[PDB]
Amino acid sequence: AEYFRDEGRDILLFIDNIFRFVQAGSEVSSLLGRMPSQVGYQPTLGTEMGELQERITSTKRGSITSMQAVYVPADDYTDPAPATVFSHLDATISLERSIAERAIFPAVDPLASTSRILDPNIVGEEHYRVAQEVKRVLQRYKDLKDIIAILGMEELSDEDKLTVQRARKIELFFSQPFTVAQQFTGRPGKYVPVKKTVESFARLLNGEGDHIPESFFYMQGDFDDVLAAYEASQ
Amino acid sequence: PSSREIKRRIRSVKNVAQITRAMEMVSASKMRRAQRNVLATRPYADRMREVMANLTARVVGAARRGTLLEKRETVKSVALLVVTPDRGLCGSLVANVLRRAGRFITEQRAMGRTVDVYTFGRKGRDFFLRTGFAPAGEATRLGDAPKLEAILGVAISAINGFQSGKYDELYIIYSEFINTLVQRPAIKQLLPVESPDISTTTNVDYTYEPGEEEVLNSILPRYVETQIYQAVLESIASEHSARMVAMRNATNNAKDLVRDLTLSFNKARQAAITKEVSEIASGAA
Repeated sequence: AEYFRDEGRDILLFIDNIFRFVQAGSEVSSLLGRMPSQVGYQPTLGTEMGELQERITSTKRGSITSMQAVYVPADDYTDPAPATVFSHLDATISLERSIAERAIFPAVDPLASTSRILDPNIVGEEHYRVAQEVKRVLQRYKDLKDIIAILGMEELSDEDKLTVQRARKIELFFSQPFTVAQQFTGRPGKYVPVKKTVESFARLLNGEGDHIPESFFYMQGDFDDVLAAYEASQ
Repeated sequence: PSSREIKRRIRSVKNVAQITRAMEMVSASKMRRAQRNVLATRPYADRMREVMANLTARVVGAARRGTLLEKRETVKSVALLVVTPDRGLCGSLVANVLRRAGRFITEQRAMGRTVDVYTFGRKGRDFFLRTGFAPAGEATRLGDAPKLEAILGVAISAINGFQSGKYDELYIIYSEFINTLVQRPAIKQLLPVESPDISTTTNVDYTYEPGEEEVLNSILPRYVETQIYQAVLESIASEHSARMVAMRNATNNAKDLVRDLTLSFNKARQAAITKEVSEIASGAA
């Protein structure tokens, strides 16, 4: 890829499972006789990750719009390999097992996911406001998980009831059917533009769509599709 | 995940489960005393109902059917009686009754009729204050085993507003005690239609020494007052049953969370011991 970058070509790098690079390094290092560090990892995992990652950089001659994938062992995000991967990123996305088991298959955990360009003057003030407000309401649901589990939804305040209902509708609405997942979700793909996403979530936070039961937010594109589904169901 | 914070979480949830079991058994005791009070109060209304049946059978003249017997035409203003638990943790009972009151208000406004609501219990009062429609009359801090004098403060106000023409029809919504598992709201009227307890099965002409007008004027307020009393006492029984069920479910959920947290704590302890032993073994080598 570096040759195409040096000529100015806009390269897309799709390296898959960089954790397996780290794991192979760990195995060979164990064979090589180096003392292990932390959970049986090579002592030079930081330097190895630095050497591999720093070559993945957009240069003034040409830009590499990289996109990696990482495998956390077990589900421990504190493992050394993902831990070293985190500090080498501009847009981190974290997929949680709990969300995936609920059939919200994009499974992106909004709270743990973030990006550097989520700046009011880089991605737009409206986009920033909507994203931050979505995280806030979600964070609130995370705080109230225990109360909702034990005492139930009824006990907590009416404002908190509304925020929790909106948060559930949100995390359902993050679900989306992809073109490549047709054989699992019978619905076809949805290429929701960023503008439609911002408008849809702004409307959802505003109140537009509060009457809609949360079930209709599962596997839909922009908010117009949710409205059409609800109206079709009357 | 630290194997010590999880211990604190387990201890806290265990305390939650224990306090919730206490809530469940006390609420069961209150539910049983409330059901006993319902049974004890039952005979009075049980007798007044056929009295209403007979009186309605006798009084047929629309002109002499005054007071609460005026089926006034061109309905403008209607009053509704909502009875709610004093405190929370009742489950979905308050949600059900308040949603019923809300749809009632919307339907009455659809007919262009102004509505006024009198709230029994703090939760109804607070809900209606927050919605922005202040209740005209409220009777909070009601006892577990209230006396009819407590409900008089709202009943006499409602009937005075009825007689003066301020309100034309009177309704009551309360948490009906269908069963110890289900307590749905139920709407009832307080404008005696034909007293359908036993219809007009009994047919004995009575002498009204006070007089027909005096008899009706004295008895109809009493009948609506005992109807309100019965609804409030039924609602108290439903409240206690619903709290008992809600606490039973909460205790079960707390025990399930204790099991889940114990599993997580066990896994954390095993991982901590593995890290311990691996580090000391590596230091040995």
